[PDB]
Amino acid sequence: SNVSADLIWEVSRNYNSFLVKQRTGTFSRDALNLTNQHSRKHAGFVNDKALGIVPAEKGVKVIAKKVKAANKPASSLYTVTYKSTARKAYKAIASQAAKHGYRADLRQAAVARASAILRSQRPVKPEPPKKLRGAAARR
Amino acid sequence: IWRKWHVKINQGQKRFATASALAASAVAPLLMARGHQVSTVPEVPLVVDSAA
Amino acid sequence: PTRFSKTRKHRGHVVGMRHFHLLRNHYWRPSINIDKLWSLVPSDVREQYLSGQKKDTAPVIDLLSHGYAKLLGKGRLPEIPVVVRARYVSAEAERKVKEAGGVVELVA
Amino acid sequence: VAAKKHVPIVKKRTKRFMRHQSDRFKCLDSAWRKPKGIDNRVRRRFKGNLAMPSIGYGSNKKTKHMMPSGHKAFLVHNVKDVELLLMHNRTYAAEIAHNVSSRKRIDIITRAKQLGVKVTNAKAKV
Amino acid sequence: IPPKPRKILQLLRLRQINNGVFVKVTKATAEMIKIVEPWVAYGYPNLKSVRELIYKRGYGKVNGQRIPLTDNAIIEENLGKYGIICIEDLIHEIFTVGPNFKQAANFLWPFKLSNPNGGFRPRKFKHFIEGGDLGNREEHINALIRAMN
Amino acid sequence: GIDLRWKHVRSSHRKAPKSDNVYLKLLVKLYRFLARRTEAPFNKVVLRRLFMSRINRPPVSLSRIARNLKNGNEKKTVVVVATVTDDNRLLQVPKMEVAALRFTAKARARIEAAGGRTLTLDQLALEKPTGANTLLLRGPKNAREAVKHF
RNA sequence: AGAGACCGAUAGCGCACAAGUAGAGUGAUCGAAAGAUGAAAAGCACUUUGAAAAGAGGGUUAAAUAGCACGUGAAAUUGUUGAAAGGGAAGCGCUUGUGACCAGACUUGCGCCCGGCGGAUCAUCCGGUGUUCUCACCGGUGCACUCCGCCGGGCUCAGGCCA
RNA sequence: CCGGGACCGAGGACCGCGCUCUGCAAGGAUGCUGGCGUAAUGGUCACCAGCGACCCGUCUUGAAACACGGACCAAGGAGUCAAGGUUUUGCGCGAGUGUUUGGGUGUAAAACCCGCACGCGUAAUGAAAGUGAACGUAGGUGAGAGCUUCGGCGCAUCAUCGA
RNA sequence: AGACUAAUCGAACCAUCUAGUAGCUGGUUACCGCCGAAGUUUCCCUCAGGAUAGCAGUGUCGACCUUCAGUUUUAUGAGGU
RNA sequence: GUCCCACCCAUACCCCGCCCUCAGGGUAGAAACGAUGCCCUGAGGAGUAGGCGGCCGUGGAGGUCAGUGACGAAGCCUAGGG
Repeated sequence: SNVSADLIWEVSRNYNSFLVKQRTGTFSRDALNLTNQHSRKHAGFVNDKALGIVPAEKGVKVIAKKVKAANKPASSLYTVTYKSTARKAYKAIASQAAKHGYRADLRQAAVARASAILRSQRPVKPEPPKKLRGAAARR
Repeated sequence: IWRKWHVKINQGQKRFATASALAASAVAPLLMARGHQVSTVPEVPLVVDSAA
Repeated sequence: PTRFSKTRKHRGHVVGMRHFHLLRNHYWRPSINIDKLWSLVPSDVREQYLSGQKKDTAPVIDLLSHGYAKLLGKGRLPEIPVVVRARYVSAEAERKVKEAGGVVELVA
Repeated sequence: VAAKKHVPIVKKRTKRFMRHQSDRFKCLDSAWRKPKGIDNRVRRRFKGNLAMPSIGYGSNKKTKHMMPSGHKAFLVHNVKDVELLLMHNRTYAAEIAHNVSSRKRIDIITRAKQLGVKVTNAKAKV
Repeated sequence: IPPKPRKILQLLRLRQINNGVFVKVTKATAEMIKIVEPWVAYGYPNLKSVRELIYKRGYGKVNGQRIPLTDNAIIEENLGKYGIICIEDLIHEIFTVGPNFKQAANFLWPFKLSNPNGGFRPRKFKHFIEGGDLGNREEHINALIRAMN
Repeated sequence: GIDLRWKHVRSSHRKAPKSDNVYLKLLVKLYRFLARRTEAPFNKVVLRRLFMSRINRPPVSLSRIARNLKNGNEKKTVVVVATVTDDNRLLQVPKMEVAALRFTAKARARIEAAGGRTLTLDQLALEKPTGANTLLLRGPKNAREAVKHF
């Protein structure tokens, strides 16, 4: 046909609404973007098969593109909530990222993103108090 | 005031651009890439009954 | 646009006779060669004639209706009889039409 | 957290390139301007004069735009911006924009402490 | 430098100061070296001079690139059709001036030597016979090659 | 300092198209892959001609294609990295198989009516990835008003 | 009468103001400068020192760090206070030193072996649902040598600056 | 062959060349140890010290010198617009191409639609009257990328002889 | 006396044409990167003269195919000195 | 005056690091990439007139960031820092 993921990448490689460009790097706000980097590898909204992970109240929520529902945005996302042990979450995410050939190149990124979200959901450790240094600050 | 304010465009190129924009309007990823909130839209292109 | 100009980069570094009352409508006579003569026939009928589905008819082409006054003789014609009505004709064009089996009719 | 392991940061030059005669005229800013006079001693590079910037001073590609801790500054305006650094807490540090109010700053600092993202100006508006 | 000595140095591939090349002695090359005597010092190198030159500062011209001669595979790939498959073959060809001396010497990149340890003579830009450093010094080139290599 | 009487020369040919056509970019990527992973010189020539500008890619007409189809070339696939135009002086179009960047509407209609086939360059890459049994054609480069007034 | 990819008080008409005014020229003519307290004058009662202007208290205000010199309040230039230098110029570049003042970094993390707690989103099987059609989620089952957090130790590893 | 000293440690799973082959000094630094864990290292500012260092712009000629401008600060301040060519780049259509003088229509200076004429191009040459482009697979010869059934066919283009 | 005609006279003052013209004088506004110059060569009537060769930068394109070269050697000239 | 020995230091020469430019390579039955990217190897670096490329900045317009803001926007000062 006239439309492909390669076409969409050439159309939106230089500008899209998800693009966040700064001096130290280019980031993306796309929900189907693992690692939030602007590239063809991680452009989930561009690629036909794509994975995204968002936090839940406890655990992660993983969405994957359905290839047979590309023109139906209400039913284009296959959504699973993992609220269980981190190891089972990693196993299931790696299985749906690698076992059936559905973006096996995104496997490490997906597992790492799930690990980062589960790490952030832990309670934080209170910081040591700041030490006053020198003469004008100390006195 | 006699600066050249208006631009003459070929009608064929105007129609070509309109066709390309209509074709891009049926591509659901480009709708999201242009900032539109279409996650709850049942189908693209969205066709509603003329009786409504 | 001003932003693309080189000035923005350079910011900081600076016979014969005379014809009185000529009327071109006198000398209006556009010419067409014979290799474009079949293009004046409508496309479907031209395809029928060139394939050979019309062996008992001949096309009559009025050049003045298409805007041409002289039939010139560049190219070659297929062996199909064509009646051509023109104000002017060259000798080679008339000869090639006669070899193709048609006639050149003179009109005003 | 601690930044990713990197090669030692080398600054080839720490002093700034002061504009010629800006120390003597107050209408001249110290921002660098290339002297274009044909008899100019700085432009002709006589010794004992001010240096001129060139690409030979350029920094290592591995450590360019790195703050001394080893992070790269990323400007953030709100919590949805600081959540963009979820996967980059060892390479990018958040820097809150100057026009963000104190309540939103507290929200950003809380979210970044959850995410393990270093904030360069976390003591602001306290 | 006048255009004729400049052209001769360009053809001898002596484009920078302290560049050295190996030259096979014919009349056709001897006259060129005689012309560029105001800029060069030359002589007759021995086996020692050849072997530390090739071992320490040996670079080959491999597809127009200056590659250090650190493995015999490079020598075999670039000079194996002439029977030179090793660095000792290259040393032998250069020292004995074999039938493929042109190929071996041109494969060798021009040697980029350092300044001599101990310096030159006090008046450097005179002929060797007058107490200077220029011209033919014959077997005395070896001490200069030791100092500059 | 080193005496370099000669000077190293930067390349004087295009390495990429100036065009912003995304489909042309896709063709450029495909033929970069083909010219890198195959030994056929045809793919390199096609990639070079894809880089070119419009005055370097003059149109090729059906009469020119019909002329070059003679003398044992009737079964070869015609390849033109340019626009293929119609010639109404050519009354009988022979059966042919042409791959081109684009066709005019009359040229495509006349080829299909004569019974041949029209391909794009990506279809050409699919069917003949090494350019076998192909006739590569160019249009008249010097047939231009600027070249006449040079 | 409606508009602008126009200008924003040294701009835009000369004129955003008692502007073709004030002023100049015998005259014909020439022809400016000049907007902004505050939401609201609430534009400072009263006491005290001064001949007064004003000052000081004390008040109004959200603010007088807005006092009819009035929004913000830059530079040149000036005063006071603090530091320093100076035997017929200073200023500048490279590199130390002294004094003064500062940005980071660090504060511990991960993984094992034990002990004590608190829970059963342990494995398998069954049914439903979705999917990438073999992978998951949900409800039952687990009965604590299985999983998940916490708390004490012990051990290994990695950890900042100068040597 | 054996000492003594200085400066440097780029790369980051394995792959290779090798050797003295349980391994290695063989395609780039590791191991051990101590003090400190902060203004100690480091940085900025002021000043002293050693060394270095003419006042910028302009003009002139070959060059200097002469000459000219510069008390200081803020704001303003100089290759622009239109028409017409020409070369190059991108784009649409292509022997055609150009809707926008005009008409239709409109959510009304927008957008959309329409077509007769006309412009340029499709034929040149001559002062003009006028005449007007195939002997041949649109020719022969030498090159020529590419393709080939490996005999050849031969794009663009160039040179040459013909029509 | 070229004197005076409102401090204005070898041609008053005022407004306009008018932003008159200058080849002459002055000035002409961020940074980094890649290249990078030149002075009778040849012709024209000169100074109050012109073109022009040569030297450069960006694009391209062609098989970037042929190879060429401010050099030596060989043969042979000039210089037999 | 000649001869001899050692020594001093240029942005010159040698070795190493880094920056940029240029050149030559590798990279899809994609576990796949700001391919306008990344990896490997080599050489080079003065510059007036002049030519070209890339970036920074200012006033305004369309789109976008469900952008910042009286819990303080723009502006201004700053021997305070990146």
